[PDB]
Amino acid sequence: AVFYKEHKLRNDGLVITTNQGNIRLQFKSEAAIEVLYRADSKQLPSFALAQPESAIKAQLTETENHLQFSGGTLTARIQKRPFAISYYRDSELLLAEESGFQVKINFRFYLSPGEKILGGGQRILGMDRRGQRFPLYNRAHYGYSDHSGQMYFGLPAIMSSKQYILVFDNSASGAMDIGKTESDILQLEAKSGRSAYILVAGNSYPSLIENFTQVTGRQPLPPRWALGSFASRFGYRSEAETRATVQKYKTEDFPLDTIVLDLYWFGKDIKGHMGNLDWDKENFPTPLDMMADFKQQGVKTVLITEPFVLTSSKRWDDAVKAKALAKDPQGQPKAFELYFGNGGIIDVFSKEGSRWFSSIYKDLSKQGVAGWWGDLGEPEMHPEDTQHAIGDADTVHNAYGHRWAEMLYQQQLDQFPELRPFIMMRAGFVGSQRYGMIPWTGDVSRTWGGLASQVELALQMSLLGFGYIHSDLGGFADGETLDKEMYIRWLQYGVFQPVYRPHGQDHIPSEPVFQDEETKAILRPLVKLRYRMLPYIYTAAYQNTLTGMPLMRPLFFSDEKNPALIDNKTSYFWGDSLLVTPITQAGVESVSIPAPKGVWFDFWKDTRYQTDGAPLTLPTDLHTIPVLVKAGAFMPYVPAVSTTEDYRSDSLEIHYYADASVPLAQGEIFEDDGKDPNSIKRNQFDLLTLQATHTDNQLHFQLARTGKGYRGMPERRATTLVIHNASDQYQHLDINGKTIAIAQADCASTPALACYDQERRQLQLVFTWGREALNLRLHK
Ligand SMILES: O=S1(=O)N[C@@H]2[C@H](O)[C@@H](O)[C@H](O)[C@@H](CO)[C@@H]2O1
Ligand SMILES: O=C([O-])C(=O)[O-]
Repeated sequence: AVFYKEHKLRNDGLVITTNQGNIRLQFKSEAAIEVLYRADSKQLPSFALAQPESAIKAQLTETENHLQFSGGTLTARIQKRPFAISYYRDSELLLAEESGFQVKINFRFYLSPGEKILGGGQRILGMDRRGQRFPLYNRAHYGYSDHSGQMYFGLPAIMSSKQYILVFDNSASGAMDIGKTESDILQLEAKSGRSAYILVAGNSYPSLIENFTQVTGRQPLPPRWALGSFASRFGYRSEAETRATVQKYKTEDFPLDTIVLDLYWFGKDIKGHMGNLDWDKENFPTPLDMMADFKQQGVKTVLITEPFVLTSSKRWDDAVKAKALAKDPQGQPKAFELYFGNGGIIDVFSKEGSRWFSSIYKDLSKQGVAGWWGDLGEPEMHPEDTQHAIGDADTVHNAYGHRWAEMLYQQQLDQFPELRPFIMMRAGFVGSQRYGMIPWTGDVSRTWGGLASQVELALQMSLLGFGYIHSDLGGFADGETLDKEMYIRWLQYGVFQPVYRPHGQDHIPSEPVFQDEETKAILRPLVKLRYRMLPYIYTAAYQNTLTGMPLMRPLFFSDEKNPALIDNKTSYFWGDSLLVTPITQAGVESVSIPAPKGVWFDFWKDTRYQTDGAPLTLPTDLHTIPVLVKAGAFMPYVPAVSTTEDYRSDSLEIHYYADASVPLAQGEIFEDDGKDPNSIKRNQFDLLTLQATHTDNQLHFQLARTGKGYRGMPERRATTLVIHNASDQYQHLDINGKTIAIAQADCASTPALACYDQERRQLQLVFTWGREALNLRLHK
């Protein structure tokens, strides 16, 4: 039984008093509101908000039974008696409190009938998590396959078919009930922590995600090398083995940007060395020479690190002396049993912990380490009586990884202000993307079910802020012999998801260079394709940094008024133009692709398909996976390089997918030096735009470049433009008003500037794209 008593306005923030206490309402933007219950009392700070202490001017109007607090898009309607807040985008009801807040911490809201609810971060439950209840407690799920209620990286957040996102801004051991217990109730619980939620509205899924990333954090553009080929396993045992792997990528002609060193870099055994955080010199005798030798070949070194310092490690005594470890209530260092041994957890919430850990990262980065892998940040084992500077284990648990990322991100920016940190981690919180967190889906089984779950996991994490969510390609856990077909399908899918990092337990090779001739002959041209496609992928990365638009988009983005599409987890968009359907079972001979209505081309074969709603049936082969290109797409390629350190766009090849059904189409290619963290803010980039205008008698391309450029930017790019499904009735090309004849023979066999291949329905234009505007006009 709860009721309104009065309200003030203080710094654009509404402070409401009920019978039970104070509620602080602050607009973080015009479409996002923070609702802090128990506002009177000392709580943990926000973790989800990029700017916790922000509140923009809202308007307040007062009636007899209700207040109205509006930002411009988002309206909080406060019913006085009984006390209940609901949320409106204009006059459309998004979300209404039931009993709202109670006591342990509890929040209760109504679900509308037919409302579909994405969220919870990593679960394998189905895209619509409505009818599910699960804990908010980051925890390992070793060897998962086709089902999980609880994994490495949960998020206390949901996305509704009503186009809101709700964040439970609380770090503690908790739970989410998505109308499981009570078919029309959503309930958020925690054992402790902050009594706060955040509602975000949008007019569309893309503007919802832009609004969400606006207030929770935009991922800084990663270094372009994060889009490259990683050599990884658990684990290279020696410097000799690591050098032999880099050498194997060279001799097998696979692209390689980065080699990842697992826990053998700091000890000879899995158990008992964790916390050493320094080279095992018996097995890595000349690590500085090793990293420098790799850097000469354009190869970066990434080292694993973990929160745990074992009592058996060389750094136990020094960590205890520095007060770097979390304490028991008696005030000693807390020691407990991990799989790896007996040890403590570095307290990243403490000054002493942060400074001690930071110092070690700084020392190893100076030796040549380019990037960082932070594993076990759930934290994997976190006994409930462990004490951090700001709270107990159960209170801070789901933010440990978040703060570890912040600490490491701030540290890397202070050491290398002109470089973009690479931080790969297993667990974080809402907003962790603002610290450049790159998550992976942990210890997936080497099974088809493990592969078949990855699109679901990726989309659930992408939708709520994590564009660079990826899997251990080929699978991680157990198996005794390679499942070749599964491995091949997994590394094909890998080309079309965020981070190309095969990784697995080393009794079976994870790296493609160690596979049989057939496997290499399939994957080598696809790993080259990934590099040739860097202008496509890096542009999707740029859009992610700008608007939070994830690199992987769900099928349901294609039709926002068809909620039945929300359940789809077998087909997704890789950037704007590619609809990818991974093969996630053995011997699949054909697939049914629920392609949105319109025109689509086979990415591999150029075949044109039209549909008015009916799915498309494509045959499958071992050498590819089904990929359709949207009519009106501009697909940009550069020549393949071994390493992004050698990346050049001196030579562009752009494939435009023409169809009269798309009278207007736009593309963009974002180019910068691939390394400057300030390139976007300081406009030190080359943004290429392409516009196609397709009428009955003409096809007109407008090309332009904006931005201030960057050092090494080519003034003039040799451009081959390949027009797919081109009309056979084009006679004449104008380039900037100068008329050129279109050749109709020997296109592949002359230095033709415009040539039509009648057999392939491809019109090839070869020209110079310099700094000035270029118009290409084809006419019948
Ligand atoms: O519990 S594990 O076996 N799984 C953890 C990570 O998830 C793996 O990626 C990594 O290779 C392992 C070795 O450092 C870690 O130990
Ligand atoms: O697309 C066209 O305009 C054609 O086919 O001639």
